[PDB]
Amino acid sequence: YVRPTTSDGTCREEYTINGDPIKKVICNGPDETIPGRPTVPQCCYGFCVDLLIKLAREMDFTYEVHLVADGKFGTQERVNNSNAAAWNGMMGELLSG
Amino acid sequence: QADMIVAPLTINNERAQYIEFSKPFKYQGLTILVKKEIPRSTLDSFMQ
Amino acid sequence: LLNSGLGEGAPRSFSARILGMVWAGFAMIIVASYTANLAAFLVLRRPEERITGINDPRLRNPSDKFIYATVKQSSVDIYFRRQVELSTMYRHMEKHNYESAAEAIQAVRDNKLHAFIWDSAVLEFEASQKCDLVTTGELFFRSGFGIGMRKDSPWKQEVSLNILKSHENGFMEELDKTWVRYQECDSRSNAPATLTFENMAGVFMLVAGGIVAGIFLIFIEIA
Amino acid sequence: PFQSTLWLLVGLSVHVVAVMLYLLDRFSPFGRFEDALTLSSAMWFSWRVLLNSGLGEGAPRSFSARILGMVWAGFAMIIVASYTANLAAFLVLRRPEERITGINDPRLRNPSDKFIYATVKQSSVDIYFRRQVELSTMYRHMEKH
Amino acid sequence: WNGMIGEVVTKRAYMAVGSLTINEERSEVVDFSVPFIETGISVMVSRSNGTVSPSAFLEPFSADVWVMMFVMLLIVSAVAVFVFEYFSPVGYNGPSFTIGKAIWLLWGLVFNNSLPVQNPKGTTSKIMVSVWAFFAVIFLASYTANLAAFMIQRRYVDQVSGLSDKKFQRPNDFSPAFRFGTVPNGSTERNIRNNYLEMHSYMVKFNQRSVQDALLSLKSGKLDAFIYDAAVLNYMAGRDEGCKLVTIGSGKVFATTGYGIAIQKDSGWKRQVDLAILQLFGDGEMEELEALWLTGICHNEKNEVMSSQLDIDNMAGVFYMLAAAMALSLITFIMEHLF
Amino acid sequence: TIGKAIWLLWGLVFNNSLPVQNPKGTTSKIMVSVWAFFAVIFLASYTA
Ligand SMILES: N[C@@H](CCC(=O)O)C(=O)O
Repeated sequence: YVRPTTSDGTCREEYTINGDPIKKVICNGPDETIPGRPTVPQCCYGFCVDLLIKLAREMDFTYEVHLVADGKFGTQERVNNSNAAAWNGMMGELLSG
Repeated sequence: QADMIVAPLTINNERAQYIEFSKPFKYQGLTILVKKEIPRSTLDSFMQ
Repeated sequence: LLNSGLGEGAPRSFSARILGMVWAGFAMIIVASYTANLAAFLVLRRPEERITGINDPRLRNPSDKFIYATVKQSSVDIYFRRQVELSTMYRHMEKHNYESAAEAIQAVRDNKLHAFIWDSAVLEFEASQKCDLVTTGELFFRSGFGIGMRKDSPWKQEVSLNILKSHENGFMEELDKTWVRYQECDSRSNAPATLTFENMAGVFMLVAGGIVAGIFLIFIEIA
Repeated sequence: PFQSTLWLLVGLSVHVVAVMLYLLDRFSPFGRFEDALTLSSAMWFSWRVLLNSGLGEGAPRSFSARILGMVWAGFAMIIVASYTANLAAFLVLRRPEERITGINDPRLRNPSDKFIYATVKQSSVDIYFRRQVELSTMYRHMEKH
Repeated sequence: WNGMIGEVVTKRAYMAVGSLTINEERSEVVDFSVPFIETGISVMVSRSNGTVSPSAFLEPFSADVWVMMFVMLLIVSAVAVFVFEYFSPVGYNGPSFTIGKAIWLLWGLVFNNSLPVQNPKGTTSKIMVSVWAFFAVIFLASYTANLAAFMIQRRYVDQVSGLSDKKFQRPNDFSPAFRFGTVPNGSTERNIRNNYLEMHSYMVKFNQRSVQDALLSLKSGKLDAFIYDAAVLNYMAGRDEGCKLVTIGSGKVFATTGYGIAIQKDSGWKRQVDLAILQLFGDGEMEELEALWLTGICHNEKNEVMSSQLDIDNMAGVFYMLAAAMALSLITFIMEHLF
Repeated sequence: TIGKAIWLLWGLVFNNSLPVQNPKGTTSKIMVSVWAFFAVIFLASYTA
């Protein structure tokens, strides 16, 4: 769950409906309203976020979460290119450096 | 002593590979249903 | 409670008024719940212990307490021989089978065998004649019954034309019309009101018991 | 479920019984005042046996009104029991139609231009529909739009 | 002869497939072989001939509840009147006054006692009234539950045991209009034409063109009956959008045939080709192709039909019984006036 | 008239039960008939 940062500070602090504090992390993501893709600092929270926090506290390491834009089809070069060779695009979808 | 059979026999390649057969007159399949039993009471004095 | 009366008065106090209101409400609750349980008892289609359709899962599962016997030495053995799909069950169903048709049809109805594997040709006739069995709707593994003659017999074309003309005029409709009798019982829950008089008699005997009990009551009254 | 002509026939039977109770016993031709006596009483008897009312003052002495009241009460039980049966049949509708199949729907294998089965374009569903070989005749139809 | 079969005569088609039912014409102008699928002539609508559903009110009685109710009224009235109602030696008109009021009291208790009438004095009579009221509410609960449970069951238009009915001979039999026809230039036109001259002469005025036009005619209300091939009716009725109309019965059609092939001169494989068909049943391809191509949409054990209420009859029949009891009360009134 | 009216209506709702008595006005009898119609309709909808 991606939620924009309120005002000009950090995330919005709240609770759940059963009596448990919810944790939010910092995540930079674009915006779908503006035609461009600016770096919009927002706050992410959800199941995968809590799992990443659990794995982050069960193992001594530092991480940095980032939002991925489009391109979720393994790069299927089906367009008639101007006589050129292709290579592994998205695919396994890991090493975007 | 046999010339033509009037019994509704099946048609397969093992049987028709050595003899000529004609078109069937009734196409029916196989079933596995036996019978059905409906549980009920004849006297029925309720309070059951 | 039993909803009767006579017509002579009415409870003037409010205690018997509220008690009579909640008591009549309790009577409506018990009679509406009894009627609801009666309708729930008549709506019990038993939608259980039914079949599957074109292929039953129990046919592929080998079992020793529910043997699926069939007619030994017949066309079903050739059909189970020329196939390749259900080949793991031919060894189990190959043993313990009857080589007679009357023994199998009599065995499945005289409490002997569990089930039988046979086409609906004889099943619809014995079911429509003995009024003891019932056929299903779907007809899986369709087959045709034809007539085979010798290759050097030129009469097969003439007999074939007699069959075609026999199916074009309407003689087959007369044979099937005069040899297929539509008897009843189309489903396991189609006419629930086929008895009634026995269900009402089972209470009528208790009504007569209440009449004799009333004779005992008036015997106490005259004493 | 039933047209108003059925209730109009039910009321017509109420008029037939109402005029029948006046045709049986001998009275006198009215048409002079506004409210009658045997007509209003016969109407109160028809609404008393039909709608199941309750008000004690006597009982029909004639056997004609006795049999007519018996068959009329039976007709009332028939229409109220049949109406209750139609109510239970209306509540037992359960709507056992427009349902699904199970592990595979037959409409997914047959092409249909009026009921397009769209999906998420450029995702894992395209890879699943690409690596398969069974349902390959539908990838061309579901690939577009 | 002309058409596609002429391609076999002109030596331009060694083999052809399609909707070719085996008969005498195809087996007369050219050769034939064994069909792979069966079909026949069938009607699109169900076999009902436009009949009204019977009454469902007098069905649970079956001339048993009224008779047993009369016998129980006689024994309950007699045994109930010869215990406490006859206490002093009186004449014949004595117990009759208690019988006439007793039968009306019991009738009042059975029908929810629409009239309280009065009440006696003996406590045993009150207990018997309580028991009779218990049998009245039990009989009422079993009557409403049995009538409702019988109403939930199948009470739609049932099939009849008559294929060739009045519509296959005289056209002036049903006063409302009933249009029926088929597609001209086919095997059904020659078969019905050679079997029913009246149905053909009355059928040429109602001709179709395609299948979508027939579906639009049956959906709107222009066409009533539609007689065509069994396979086209299974695919057409199977691929329905609302699953309203259904074929005759569930698969029982007349004139069994099938779609086969036609060859020019028997000199090639021929017989082995038939064995190829015999190979299909040896591989189970008929089930996969049947459930893949021959399947429909409205395939869900079509055996029960339920909707709203049509009785624009049953209560009319009960009203007819009320008219019979009215005439009986009139004749009884004449017998009372004669004395 | 209220104490007897509520008991009369309660008697009409739960299927007669007790006829108690009856007034004299014809419009009151019509209202008793309508209340009995709502009573048998509510009873049919309650059992169904
Ligand atoms: N097979 C037929 C059409 C289908 C039907 O018999 O209605 C023909 O070729 O004329």
